[PDB]
Amino acid sequence: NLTRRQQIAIGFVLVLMMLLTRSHHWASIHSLPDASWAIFFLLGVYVRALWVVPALIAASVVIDYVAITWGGVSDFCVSPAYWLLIPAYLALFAGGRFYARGHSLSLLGLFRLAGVALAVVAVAQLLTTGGFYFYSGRFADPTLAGLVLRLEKYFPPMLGTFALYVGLAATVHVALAAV
Ligand code: B12
Repeated sequence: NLTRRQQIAIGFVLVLMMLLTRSHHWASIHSLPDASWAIFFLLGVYVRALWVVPALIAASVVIDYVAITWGGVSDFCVSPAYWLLIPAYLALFAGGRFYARGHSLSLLGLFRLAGVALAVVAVAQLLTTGGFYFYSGRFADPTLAGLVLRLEKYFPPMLGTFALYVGLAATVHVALAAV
């Protein structure tokens, strides 16, 4: 049972990581990769309160607006498809909620993880990569084959980012199982 103070800290940390990373889909030499997708999966795993999700979605949107208006980041990725990010975040939340159902924290538990992880990321990847492909307007003549190319391009790096964070969150949990 966390005190209201400890919760505030957690919240800020989330928002912060978003603020810092949301501008890079994958790791630079000078930059950390967007932590948003692992964050929503992790809220599925851990957090019961439901308001927390639509609250962080708020923050995601705001952080993006600022970064593009004031922070001078491309508005390339912003389009009518933008809003498909939301079900992508819910799919990541639900997928964490799933993993939690049958956990065991065993080696087969890590094998169970690697599967869910693949599955939710894929789903978000369709919604974001595919939604942006077909519905942004940036692509003159989108087709299913060009969608597959895209998917093959982005799915893997963007699963790596996810992996790095979720694994690092598992590494940080055994530090709590041993305290
Ligand atoms: C690059 C990129 C960025 C860059 C900025 C864009 C830029 N152009 O500089 C960065 C890293 C800054 C970025 C930021 C964001 N992104 Co972004 N971004 C991408 C990415 C990786 C590519 C966009 C793209 O389509 N490329 C341009 C196209 C035309 O290239 P391509 O067809 O794939 O490749 C062609 C070229 O390589 C060309 N070619 C090859 N060699 C050469 C050489 C030369 C010289 C030339 C001219 C051409 C050329 O040929 C290829 C044709 O097949 C996509 C990934 C994706 N599609 O899933 C996301 C994506 C478009 N962005 C997305 C989003 C949402 C964002 C953010 C708004 C929020 C976020 N973090 O999720 C932020 C921006 C706000 C913020 N900072 O907080 C989402 C959009 C989702 C949606 N539903 O609309 C996508 C789909 C990623 C996702 N979440 O899966 N983005």
